Amino acid sequence: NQYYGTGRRKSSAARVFIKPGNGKIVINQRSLEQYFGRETARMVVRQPLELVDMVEKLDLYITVKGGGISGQAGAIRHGITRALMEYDESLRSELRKAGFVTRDARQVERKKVGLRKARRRPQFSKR
Amino acid sequence: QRIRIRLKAFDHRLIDQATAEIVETAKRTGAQVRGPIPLPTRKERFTVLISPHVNKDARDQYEIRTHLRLVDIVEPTEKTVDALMRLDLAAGVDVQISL
Amino acid sequence: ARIAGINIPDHKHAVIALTSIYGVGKTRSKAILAAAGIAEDVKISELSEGQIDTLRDEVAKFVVEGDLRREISMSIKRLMDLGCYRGLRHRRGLPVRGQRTKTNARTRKGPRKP
Amino acid sequence: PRSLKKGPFIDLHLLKKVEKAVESGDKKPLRTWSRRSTIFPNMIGLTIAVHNGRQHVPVFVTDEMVGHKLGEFAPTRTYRGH
Amino acid sequence: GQKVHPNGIRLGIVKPWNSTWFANTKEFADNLDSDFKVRQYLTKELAKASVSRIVIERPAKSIRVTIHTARPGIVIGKKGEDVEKLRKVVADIAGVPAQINIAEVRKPELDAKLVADSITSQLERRVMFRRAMKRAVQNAMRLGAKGIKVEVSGRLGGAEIARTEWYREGRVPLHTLRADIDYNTSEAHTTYGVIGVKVWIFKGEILGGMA
Amino acid sequence: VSMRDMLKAGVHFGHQTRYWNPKMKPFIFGARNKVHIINLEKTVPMFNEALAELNKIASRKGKILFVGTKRAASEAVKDAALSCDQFFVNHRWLGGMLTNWKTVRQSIKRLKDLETQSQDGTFDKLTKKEALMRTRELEKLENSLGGIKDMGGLPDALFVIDADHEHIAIKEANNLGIPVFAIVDTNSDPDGVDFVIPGNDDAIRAVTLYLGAVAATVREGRSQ
Amino acid sequence: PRRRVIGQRKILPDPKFGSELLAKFVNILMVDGKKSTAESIVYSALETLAQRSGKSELEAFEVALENVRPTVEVKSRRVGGSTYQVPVEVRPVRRNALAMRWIVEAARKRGDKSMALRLANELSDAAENKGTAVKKREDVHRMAEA
Amino acid sequence: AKQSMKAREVKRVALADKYFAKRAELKAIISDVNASDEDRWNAVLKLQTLPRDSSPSRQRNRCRQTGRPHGFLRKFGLSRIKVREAAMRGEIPGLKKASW
RNA sequence: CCGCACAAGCGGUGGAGCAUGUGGUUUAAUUCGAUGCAACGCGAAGAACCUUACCUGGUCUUGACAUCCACGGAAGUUUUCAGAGAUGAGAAUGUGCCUUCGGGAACCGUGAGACAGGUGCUGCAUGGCUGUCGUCAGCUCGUGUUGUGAAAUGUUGGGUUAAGUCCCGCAACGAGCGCAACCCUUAUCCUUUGUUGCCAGCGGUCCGGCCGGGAACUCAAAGGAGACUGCCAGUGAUAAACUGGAGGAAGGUGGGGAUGACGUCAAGUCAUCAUGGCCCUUACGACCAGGGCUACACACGUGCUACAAUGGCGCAUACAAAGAGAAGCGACCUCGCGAGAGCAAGCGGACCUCAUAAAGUGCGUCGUAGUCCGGAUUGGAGUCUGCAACUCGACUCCAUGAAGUCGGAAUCGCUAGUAAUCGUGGAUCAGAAUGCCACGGUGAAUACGUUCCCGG
Ligand SMILES: [Mg+2]
Ligand SMILES: [Mg+2]
Ligand SMILES: [Mg+2]
Ligand SMILES: [Mg+2]
Ligand SMILES: [Mg+2]
Ligand SMILES: [Mg+2]
Ligand SMILES: [Mg+2]
Ligand SMILES: [Mg+2]
Ligand SMILES: [Mg+2]
Ligand SMILES: [Mg+2]
Ligand SMILES: [Mg+2]
Ligand SMILES: [Zn+2]
Repeated sequence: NQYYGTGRRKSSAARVFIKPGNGKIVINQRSLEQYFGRETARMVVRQPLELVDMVEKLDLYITVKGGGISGQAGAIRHGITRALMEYDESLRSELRKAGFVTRDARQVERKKVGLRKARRRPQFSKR
Repeated sequence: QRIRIRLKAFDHRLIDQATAEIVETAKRTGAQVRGPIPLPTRKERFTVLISPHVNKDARDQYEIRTHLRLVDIVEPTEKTVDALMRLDLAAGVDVQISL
Repeated sequence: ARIAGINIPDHKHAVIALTSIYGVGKTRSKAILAAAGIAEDVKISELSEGQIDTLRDEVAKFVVEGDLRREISMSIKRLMDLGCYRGLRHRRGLPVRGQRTKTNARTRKGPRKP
Repeated sequence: PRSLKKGPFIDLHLLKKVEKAVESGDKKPLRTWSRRSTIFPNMIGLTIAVHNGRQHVPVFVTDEMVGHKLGEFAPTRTYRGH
Repeated sequence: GQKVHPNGIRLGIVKPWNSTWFANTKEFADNLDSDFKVRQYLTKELAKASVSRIVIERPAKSIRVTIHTARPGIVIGKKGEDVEKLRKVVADIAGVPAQINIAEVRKPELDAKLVADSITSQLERRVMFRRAMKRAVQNAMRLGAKGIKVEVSGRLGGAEIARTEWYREGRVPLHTLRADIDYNTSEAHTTYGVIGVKVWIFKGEILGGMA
Repeated sequence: VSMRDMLKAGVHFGHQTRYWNPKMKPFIFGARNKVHIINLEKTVPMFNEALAELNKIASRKGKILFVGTKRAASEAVKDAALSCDQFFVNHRWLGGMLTNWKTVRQSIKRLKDLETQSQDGTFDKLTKKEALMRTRELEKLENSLGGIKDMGGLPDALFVIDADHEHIAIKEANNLGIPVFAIVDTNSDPDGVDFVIPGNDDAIRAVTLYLGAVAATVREGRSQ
Repeated sequence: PRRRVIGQRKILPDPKFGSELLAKFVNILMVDGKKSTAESIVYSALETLAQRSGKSELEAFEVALENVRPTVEVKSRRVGGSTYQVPVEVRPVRRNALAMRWIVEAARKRGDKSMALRLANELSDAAENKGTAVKKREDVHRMAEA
Repeated sequence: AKQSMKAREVKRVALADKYFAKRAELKAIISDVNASDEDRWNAVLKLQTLPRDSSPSRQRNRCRQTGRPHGFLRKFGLSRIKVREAAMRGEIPGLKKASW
């Protein structure tokens, strides 16, 4: 029936709703392959299903907000995995050891004062 | 027909006693409350040169966070409007009633 | 072929070739081509007189090469001769639009000295 | 350049003195502090002193000077090299 | 090195503000300006009434101030007369209906304002700063503090050098955000000049948030 | 305790003839297999006369401190103290445990404060990691002062096992005038023990004999 | 790493052809976090390798890399009194990395109107074990044993 | 700074206030397209007759406590210092150290 | 023994052009301070006038600002003349309010001196504030013990930790300041409430979340819950701890903040302020105009943009966060090449607006050149702010197209969401960002290690 998983990435958030029956995938009412102008994104979004291999068995209506393309893809993969799990929970072990139930938290660091960036230092002339 | 109530304060605790009082008053008159609804609080940063005169290396950062709640009643009665106008709050808070 | 100007354009795209002529920049070059209704990547070659004539015409509508150089030199000259402030500066070969003579004005000042 | 919708700019007392000189025939090089005024065509073939910041220098106005401001002809700095 | 101002850091944590009025960017600056001025004036007035705190909360149609002091009757005179003239002068320095309130303190030795100003005064008697602050900390601790620390600075004893010093006792955790440290600063105007005094009183840690 | 009662437990056993102290010559029966043999003919009456004094002290409401830091015999000495409602030190004798009494009282107060605080509450107010750390601090204060939390003041009598190992304790006691009752092996210096029991101090069986006999006589002195 | 040795974070393999050594190579060629425009050129070079140098471009990579990946290294240090150009060995990952560096820079050495051409033809020459990357491997082995 | 400067700014404010409407309508007429461009001319002339203090550009924000133009905070109207004072003591309501 | 200390890494600086500071030089004046680390996009979060303290001149002397005294006028409003304005000189109108009528209040004008006034000097007279060592791991105390005592112990030994972190040893024991933790924020979940937010399933829909409707979710923000070496194994005194494993959104102080012990440096600041003392007072005080603070033989730091085909250019097209906004943001529409203009909705704002992110991607294009590179410089012409853009604003348009083809010695920065790149916003602010403080997009490489460098 309707299985939902929530994926978050550096800045993007995903809403993944799966229904058992196909492998078609739609994002914001667009189609993936055309939705993403880079193949690596298509890869990294297929990763979970490409791994559990039940690809053309249940189709996907995913939603995404914020962040750039990589953030989208990360949130997508995460959501997908968290939906697969809530849908079978036999693949829990699988996806975890695959490195998918991580919930990556690497986010950008705030710019700190006295620094040209978050961690970069001004080119001080020691001499 | 909506009686909308925006509350703006500086600490969430006070704004929350405010919302609680509001809704319990609404239930005195049994008005149709939508609850306290938390709205995005607003953040004010200020970086300032704490070091006096030439020193610029020292810097500080302060913030003002305006907490903001929204309540509404779709069904105003008299016992709504009067009592809600008989309502006192701590000076820390701010009310905006729209009809 | 000849554009009625001292310089000779190169066998590159017409807008670039027109830009080579003094007094004709990208805007004016494409605008002359638009008036002639000529395509873009055509170069100076592969284009008959039937177009070169038109081009020499539509550019003769403008002032290019030496005549423009005389006009700019006189505007700078008289401006010097007015004894105006910027006239002074142009007489001294220094920046005339308010830049640091304390430092890094070499583009106008030239090389460096002790 | 300021604009054109507002036209040029010049102090009124400049207009006063300049038209007085005009109607009155030639006068002395008249003293002025406002470098920021604009040179007008009527004011030609005459001269005028303008305070460069420490004194008012003389300048003999002519037509082509019109449009420029009075200040350009009073270099407020002194320099002859290092 | 330079510490951080201990009061400011615990604001909201365990330290309530000294001014509770809310406002908007429109009427903000002038509002706090009025508050500053009335603070200043009231300090001037009660300069002998041992005011420890003056908190100002501004309702939309009124202004309300509360004084933490220890000399209430001093401020009251007979039937809140001087109090009422104060109400007048503050209502008009605020241009808004006033409401004077006074919440005296019970352990004057157990604030940071009163003790510091007492120290300054005795310094103006040219009392031995040493024994003065000694008395101070003895009284505070004997009264029930968990720790006290005083510090005085600048041309001590009329000296021609600014040999500053500090004295400590008890326990004063100046990194534990759980702890109340009543910290107040004051000054004293010697003929020889100005000498600064800072006072911390640690009165145990607060458990349970701002409540 | 009868000479036969001691001998079966092995009270006569001692350290090597290589390792003995000069003042112990009167108490030494002789040597066998390069081993010092303690004389029970002296051991039994001295232990009995010490039991008399211990009974007297406990029969005038005396507080008794059993002292031994051997890793083998720590629990034996602790249980020995518990069997007679007394106080003990079964881990490392801290220097100035008796002479620096004021500091120990402050440490006792912290032990009591932590256990009382956990019962009262506010552990929930503390972070769970902090609450676990507070429990660890309470456990540390228990492993340090489990025996003397309820001693209240300086003890009235000391019982020491292997007086040479615990020499700081006896030096403190003598500095305070608190009497020392100690099992003294041949390698120990007997000057610090006012009622000296020369006997083995390592063997679990003889140590338990000493402790059980002392505790029986202490309960007897308490009963009246 | 004065207290503890840490290295580069473990990477994930390029999904385009399953190889992480591909992923590492592109992260070596990746300029300013511009993955796309980088991996484009590596894919463009490997595809044309896969034809002009026999199939299995994923294997053309190593038939060049083995030709470049040095064996001896020079790690100068004053454990003997001063700077000492001592020849030592490194684990396979280090020589792999040095090979990838040496080819990616050798690529930057040529231009030829496009980066695809540079990288492709130079990886071909390295597969041939002739050129500059392989040659600067020969030279580093030369100076070392000298 | 000098009380002269504080009073100077104060007077500048009080002045430029009273001529608000006049400056307003005058600039209106001037900017106004379709004006006679004579009426615009003498209009700008009349404009400049007003005191130079009338311009808002002359007004420079100053600390209301220490008369300091630099480091001004439009939100509080203080210098970049006295703000810290009334902050660490807790007079600026709801203000506190920011560490996000 | 530590440390981006080096090594190993990447990317720079030093070369060019420009921005910006500083020094020198010049000036009538280029106001003042800041001076190795730890001054030199520093005070200043924003010098056209203003600001501004500098110069030139024009001026005033109880005075621009304050109290007190008189004495006279309501207060004001309106306007003219002279001046560059300060200013004078006027000319009109108003002449108002409490008063128990005597006055007051209210302001303003003249005098009266008390006096006000000083960005005048002394940070070696000070306060306050701040930097610096250094978030360095220390600092010491009670008590005890040893010694006649000056003292010492603790605090040392073995370990171990980011750590005086912790165990063990240990005549010490304990504490307290530190460290840690309590705080902020970020990573999971749950609970609560769901409009302006949201749309899984819902009927209509113009097909736009749009809308009757849904409250699930995404969010929003309050509460909670979670990670502890808790578990397993292996190490090590078995101890501390350590290595690995599990589980887990998270694992070994999760990430980042805030937080700065003593004390050092007569560090810095008397031009924020406060203040000792001194020094000026018809002037070192006060006012206005213009000028200067922007000067150029120079030298030095800091930065920006570049030298190109991972590129430039045309076309097309996707994804952000964080903000701010009412003498404000300003849409829409129309005009204008554009900067903009007109018109004028909307919004004190999950609503309205600023505002469509850029790199990306797709296609074409350019062929290695001083180029379709680079854009300084100069011309021309406009715009907008503002009294006013000459000195000395920003910007648009046209034209012009320098030097530069990766930069010696030397030197700098960083261990990951970092570096490096790409844009967005804010402060200050009429206007004026390559500076500053923020936010995101994309997103690396290296670490054998401690020999050396440097500091501890
Ligand atoms: Mg301004
Ligand atoms: Mg100085
Ligand atoms: Mg000075
Ligand atoms: Mg000094
Ligand atoms: Mg001037
Ligand atoms: Mg300057
Ligand atoms: Mg620089
Ligand atoms: Mg281009
Ligand atoms: Mg090139
Ligand atoms: Mg900067
Ligand atoms: Mg970023
Ligand atoms: Zn023994």
